[PDB]
Amino acid sequence: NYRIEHDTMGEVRVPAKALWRAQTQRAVENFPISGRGLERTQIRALGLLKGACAQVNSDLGLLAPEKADAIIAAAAEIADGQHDDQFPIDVFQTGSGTSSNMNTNEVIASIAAKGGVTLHPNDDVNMSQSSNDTFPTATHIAATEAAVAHLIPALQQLHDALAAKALDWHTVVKSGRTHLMDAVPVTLGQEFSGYARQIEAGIERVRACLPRLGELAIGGTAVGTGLNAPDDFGVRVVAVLVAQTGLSELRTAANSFEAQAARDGLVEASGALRTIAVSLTKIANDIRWMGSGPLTGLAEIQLPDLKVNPVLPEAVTQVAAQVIGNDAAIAWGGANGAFELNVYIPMMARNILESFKLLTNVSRLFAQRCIAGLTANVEHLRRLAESSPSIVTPLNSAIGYEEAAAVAKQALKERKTIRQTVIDRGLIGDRLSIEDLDRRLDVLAMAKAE
Amino acid sequence: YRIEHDTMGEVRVPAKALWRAQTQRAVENFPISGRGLERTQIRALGLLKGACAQVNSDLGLLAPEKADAIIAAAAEIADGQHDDQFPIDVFQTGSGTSSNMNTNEVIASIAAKGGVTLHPNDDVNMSQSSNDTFPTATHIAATEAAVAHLIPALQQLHDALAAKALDWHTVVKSGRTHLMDAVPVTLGQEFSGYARQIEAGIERVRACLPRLGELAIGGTAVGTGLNAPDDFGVRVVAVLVAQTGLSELRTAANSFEAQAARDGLVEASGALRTIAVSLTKIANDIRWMGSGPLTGLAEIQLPDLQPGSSIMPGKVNPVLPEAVTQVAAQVIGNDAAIAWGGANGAFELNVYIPMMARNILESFKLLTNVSRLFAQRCIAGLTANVEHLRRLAESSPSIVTPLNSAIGYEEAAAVAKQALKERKTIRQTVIDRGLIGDRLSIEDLDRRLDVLAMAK
Amino acid sequence: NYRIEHDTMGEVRVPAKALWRAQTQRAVENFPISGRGLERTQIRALGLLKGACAQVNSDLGLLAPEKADAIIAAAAEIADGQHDDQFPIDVFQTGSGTSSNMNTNEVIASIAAKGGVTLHPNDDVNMSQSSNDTFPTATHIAATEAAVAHLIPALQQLHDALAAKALDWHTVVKSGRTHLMDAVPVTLGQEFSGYARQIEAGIERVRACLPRLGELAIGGTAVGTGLNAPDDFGVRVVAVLVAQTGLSELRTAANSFEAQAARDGLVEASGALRTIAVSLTKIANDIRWMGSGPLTGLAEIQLPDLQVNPVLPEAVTQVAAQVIGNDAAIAWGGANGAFELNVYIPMMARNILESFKLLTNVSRLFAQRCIAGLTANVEHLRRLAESSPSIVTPLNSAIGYEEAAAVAKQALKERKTIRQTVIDRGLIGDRLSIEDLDRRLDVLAMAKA
Amino acid sequence: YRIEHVRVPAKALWRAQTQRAVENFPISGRGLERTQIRALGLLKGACAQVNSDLGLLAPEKADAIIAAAAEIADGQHDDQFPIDVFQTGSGTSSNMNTNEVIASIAAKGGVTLHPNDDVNMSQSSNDTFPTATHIAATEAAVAHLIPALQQLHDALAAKALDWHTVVKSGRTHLMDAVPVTLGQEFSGYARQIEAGIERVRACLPRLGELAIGGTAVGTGLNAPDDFGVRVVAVLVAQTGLSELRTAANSFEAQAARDGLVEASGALRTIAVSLTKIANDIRWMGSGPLTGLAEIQLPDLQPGSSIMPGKVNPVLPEAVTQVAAQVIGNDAAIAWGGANGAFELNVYIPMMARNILESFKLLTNVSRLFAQRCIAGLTANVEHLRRLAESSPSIVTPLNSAIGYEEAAAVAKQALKERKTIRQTVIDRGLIGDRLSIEDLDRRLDVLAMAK
Repeated sequence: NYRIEHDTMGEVRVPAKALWRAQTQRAVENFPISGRGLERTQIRALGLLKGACAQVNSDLGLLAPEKADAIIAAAAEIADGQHDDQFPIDVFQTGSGTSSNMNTNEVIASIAAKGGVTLHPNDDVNMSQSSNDTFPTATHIAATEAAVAHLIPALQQLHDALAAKALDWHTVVKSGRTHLMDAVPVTLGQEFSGYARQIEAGIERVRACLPRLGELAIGGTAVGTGLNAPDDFGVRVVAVLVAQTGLSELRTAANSFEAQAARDGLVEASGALRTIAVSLTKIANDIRWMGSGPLTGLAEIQLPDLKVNPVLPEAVTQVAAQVIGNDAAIAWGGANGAFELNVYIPMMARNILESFKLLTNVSRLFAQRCIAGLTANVEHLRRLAESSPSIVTPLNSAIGYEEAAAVAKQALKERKTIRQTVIDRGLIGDRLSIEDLDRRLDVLAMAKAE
Repeated sequence: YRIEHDTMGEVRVPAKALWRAQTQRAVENFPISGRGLERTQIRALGLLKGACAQVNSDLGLLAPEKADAIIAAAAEIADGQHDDQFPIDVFQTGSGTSSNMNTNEVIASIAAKGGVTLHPNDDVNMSQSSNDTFPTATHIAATEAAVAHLIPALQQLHDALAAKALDWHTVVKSGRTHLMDAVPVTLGQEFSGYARQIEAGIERVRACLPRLGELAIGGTAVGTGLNAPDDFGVRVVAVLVAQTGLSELRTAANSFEAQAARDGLVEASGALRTIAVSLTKIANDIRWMGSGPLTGLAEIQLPDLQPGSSIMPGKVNPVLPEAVTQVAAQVIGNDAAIAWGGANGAFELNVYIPMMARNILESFKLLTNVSRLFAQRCIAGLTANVEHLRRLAESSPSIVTPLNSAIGYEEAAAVAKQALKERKTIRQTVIDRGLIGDRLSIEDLDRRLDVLAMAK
Repeated sequence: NYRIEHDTMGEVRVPAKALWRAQTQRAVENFPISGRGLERTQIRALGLLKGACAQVNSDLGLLAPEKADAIIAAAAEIADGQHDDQFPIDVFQTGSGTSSNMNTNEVIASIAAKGGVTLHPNDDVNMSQSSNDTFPTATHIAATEAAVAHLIPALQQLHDALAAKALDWHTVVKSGRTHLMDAVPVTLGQEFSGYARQIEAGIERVRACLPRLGELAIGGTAVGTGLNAPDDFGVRVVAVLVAQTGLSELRTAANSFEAQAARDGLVEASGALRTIAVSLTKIANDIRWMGSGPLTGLAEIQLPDLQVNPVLPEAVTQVAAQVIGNDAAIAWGGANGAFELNVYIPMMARNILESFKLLTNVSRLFAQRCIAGLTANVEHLRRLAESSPSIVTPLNSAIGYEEAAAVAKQALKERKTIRQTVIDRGLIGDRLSIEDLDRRLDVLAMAKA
Repeated sequence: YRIEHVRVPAKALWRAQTQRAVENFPISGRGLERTQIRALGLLKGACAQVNSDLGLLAPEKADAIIAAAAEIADGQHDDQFPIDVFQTGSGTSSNMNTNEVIASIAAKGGVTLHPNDDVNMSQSSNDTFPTATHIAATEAAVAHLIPALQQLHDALAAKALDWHTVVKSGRTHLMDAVPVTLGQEFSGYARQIEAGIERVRACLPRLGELAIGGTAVGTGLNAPDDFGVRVVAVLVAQTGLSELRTAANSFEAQAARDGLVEASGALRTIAVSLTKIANDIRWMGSGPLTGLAEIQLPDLQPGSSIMPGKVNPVLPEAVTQVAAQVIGNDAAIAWGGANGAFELNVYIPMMARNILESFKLLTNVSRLFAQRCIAGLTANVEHLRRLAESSPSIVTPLNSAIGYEEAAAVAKQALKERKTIRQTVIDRGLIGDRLSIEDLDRRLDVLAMAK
């Protein structure tokens, strides 16, 4: 079953029950590429932004109250997720997001028609707007919400789990490893204090990009000049959005031309996500190597079972690879704007929103189902600390580097302890007493735990 | 929702679900992306399980009634009848063990409906490991995507560009180097260049097939083939080749390399990334040639596909070139993810397979679909502004050089300067300056300024 | 021809005139890979750091004044660039930079020997140090100096050149272009205000990474515990470095383990550089397209002649490609640390310092030799503004989008102006007077400058 | 010191146009590499030869160019190319640099040459610079990289053979797995390198395509119609590089650099394989006492300035750092490759720098890795076999004799008492009528399990 709809290019056959109209149906036929459309968070931001625009147009007396009420009601239904099946357009559509903007306009007009209100998708639902300012605004609203309300709390949860282990394992001495080779002692707590700082630095990196990620193009209309919008449209809409979302990070753009010609805020934010992926790869790799074996590996810690494969470190490192790939796609799209508009917005939006979701979800899972339940093999870790030939290092000031190197070489060759080799080489005397040797070779004291 | 009793405890599974306890545990363990295996991956897993059951039956290791049940169930999966029965996230255990168990459980639940009891591990996973099966299904899917879908889509795009190269063989225009006016070319010569880039793309995909088609099946847990028949891999591949017609599928040259690394996926992604680079150039040139109507280059007219703007009435945009360049960006990004996963294998197993499979199979799908749309909805309907193109070519200071031997460097530069000033052709400027005479006839001038001859 | 030197692995033949010793010579033979060694800025930071360590060891009474004076004098000579030919080790060496650290120790010992002072490269010149804290410290000193003293001033120069054009061309009306297609009017000044903001945002992005790029590992020694160093070594050395360089951005690391196990500060900083490269690509591309033709292109502006091919926009876009490549190498190395040490430091250092240098140098050249001298084709730009059928857009509130679309389509088909098509379609009346039509279709007023 | 033409250094063989490019592009401070300069010399000599053959260039002028160009190709004037890599995107500046240096060399021999009219006869920079880039890249692949990879392959294959029976436990997900041999693992690494050589050989049909003869836009205007085929014939005869050919399509050959992007993909895959091989080797060599200690790498230098006697896996570290650089260079190459416009891709100097560096780094590090690391590796045979014989993963073949429950009990006790599975079976008194000592040694034969 089908019905006839029309646009300025002509008549289009639209499925009888569909709430979208002619322009969405053209886009369905023009872009069957990935088979995936906008995400729930994108549809929510478009619905929120359409409702805020109707409210401001109503406040400025440009749109009749009956029409504004119809738009606001329909836009609220869309934002709440009651019509996600009415957004069938592929991500890989026209680069401005024109087709998804018209999808929102057409669906609102159809919802309002059911309520007995006639709205023109362009003249009423899109009053004072363009896709050029609306689609990147909805993208930056979704990205800012993902960063502030989801990713930062997830990272804070992971930071707190790592910090709890840094405290619990403060004196769990082990051998440090540099270049994968036996080094001087460290504590498992000190290593986890390093992982915790990497995550805290990640939170700082996300926060540092919010002044530009939260910049919205709304009000710039077609090219940034604000033509066909009231001069204070942007400031008024952003105030409505801040009041409704509670996201004080949302702001009008510093420059209305930069806000539409470029998507540099998304490139910057993806760089912060890419850095988080890089830190997470190091943390997850160290954790699966510490849990490796038991017989053929390091067997330093035991990971919670979900013979235990390190499944959450594998999920983490796979997510990090995806974030790195997504980051390359975002920068490629970001560089290729032309004149008044960057036309890679739907692709850049897919990738940045995906990177926020993956990092948010895998960070919470890693914290709760892997980090929280880790157990240390305390006796084995102490034995490893004591067996490194590099424990000879604190003797450098007493016997010199060259003699200390001869001690380590001989201890390994003769299968003797460093302490015994120092004694055997006749190094005990005025420069090093037996009591000093024993103080210097104490592995926990050698870790200099705070 | 029905309740299933496992070795650890109790677990609730949706009533209409054909998966069982192990899949439901993986659903609860990995809520990361909310996206599971794609249709092509599910099909390849179904194909592989059917071929394994066939070989276990042939070798007398599996009872014929059990083998027939697996084959019938696996054919339903390969036919795309159960794409809603694979709920596990892409971001799972790196070997793809969870998706391998999902396939075994779904097959057992399908066979149970037919009144045959199957053990997911002992029967459906007989002679197999996930470490050899999941990368095998990935390489089957990738080989099928290359041979049966991408190469024909690129061939369609090549033929559309080559048709324009022929139709516009004599459509002379000015060349552009560094974006500046250059000596004449034809639009057909430019489109012959684009057709060659796509032909080279097909050659690049064909070049990776000897290694993309290598399958790990039979190598079991670490590549040694322990707990599998010694000829399990050769027999399974022979069945797969006979059923699918994919002659590129083969047992791996080295069973350890085939599980420790996924270098064939990295190589194939390189070919897709080069195609994305070529398509970026072709699409960018096309949208620039179609720019306007009055403030751009206006060399060609693209077919109108939809209204261009919600605010600027009557505007129409190059939407298919934009979809092509956005797909290319995605392929470049997917390619970086694939290489990252490929480098980070350890010892006997590379544990980035589900992420690498997602990315390479998506790149194949996006390129296939956008190349066909680009050919059909854009290239096929392009029209050239022939008179405009020839007039610019005939007005170019770049074509004064053949006058030098008749009127001199200084007068040819004066002709070039006046033509630009009066917006006239070089030919009319020569006539206006009264240069036609004994030294230069009108016939000699038209030979010297023959722009189509200059394009060769 | 050669002399014998030794280390804990044995005797090594070293060129007779070379100031380096056994361990540098082993590294010369182990790593002939790229044929390129440390840059002048890296050798300067290593020399500065070695001198600061000797000063603090002397202040704490751990190193005799004669030996400390000899190290400080030799380290100053190295920092000033008097011995760069004595640093022959490849960039692609052991991942901690052990070989370049021993190169600095050995060269200082040889310089001091000429002055009659015997120094042991490990026991004296490397007292309280490790390559694990020294090489990333020297890298982060060089990177912070590159950002603060070179890149930010270069970007400010480019910002000021772009801003000057935004002001000079404030009312130079032209047609906006979206999707490469005719759009509504803009001014050339407005577009350049956009480019200027991209560069200002780039400066903000660099400044935002300085709290972590300026973090130094110095004092953490082998693994971050500070073993074999005084407990306040790092704080004391950083104070000396801040006093000598004037770089208040240099600080002790928040966590000594993170500072050696990872190089996330360099990954973060490279992300800022990559974003600058992305902005520069857009600016340079718009500028070469505006100068394209003349006959076959847009012919909006004239670029200054230097070799007119847009040679500086080509240099800019090539540098941006290199920064994007370098950024991928840096992130790859950054992710692959293990346990107490990330062993990709010499590769990450090469790439980040190169990205800072290329962006600094190409930004100054682009500002001075391209942007400053641009000239606008004012009459042609006005004609372009007036010819876009999208100038029908301000009539949407009077005649509606659908009728405005019919106007644009008819004006293009009949080769008529939008004004004439509105008149011809009989749209003048109560909803639109001729005086309103003329106010709405004025292209400069339409740009809302 | 300085000479005027603009001031040019006295000992410089370049002239005014090169000096202007020096002043115009102070960006990186690095110019053309030796291989690029050589390819430009080869190309200019071959062009002069063909112009002479076709009677377009006087023999005295042609002989002067050929002699000068051979000096450049022989690497006698690598200090005469001062122009930055980051120059005009066509490489016009470096093309003029070559023409001016040739004219200054010929002037010393008493022959006057016009850099443009004689040395650049029948040419454009738009066809010559990418031609010299593809010659250099083809030579780097065929004459240097493939032989270096073959050396590395042969070193890994020698270890695959020497350690054919060195049984050890496999590792999957970093966890204990069924037995393998160190020779089987090294056979996998050798295959990765052999597949790397196949990948490089697969890109040669397109890497070797040359634009020469296409002139400014690919039409061949102002060149003889057979200029390209004649120049390539001379280049192939002189160099022996049979992979060099005229391009399939003259427009694609100048509008795009897709052959460089394809070749960089092959180098990036080699970097990915080398990362896996080098990481496994440094992990197998980890220790001496807190790591895996499966193998011993040859000592190449003292490991630490502070930890005495420590020795590190420096060659694997150089290999993984080169791989990171190749990945980065590959992203820069693809970026440049996509951004051509109409008749010319203007990212050639940047793409050439990156691809030629990737070839050089991979060549040099593969030879060092083979010679200074792989060749001298030693296996800890007894340690490897003891761990394999103590693995719970080898109890599965006991199931048919003693049952799943008793085999798991054997596995649990072996781990508890740090004994082999064999000794644990004997200690639990499982040897009898059901299971003889001969049957037990057949069931627990770890080398047979590795097949």
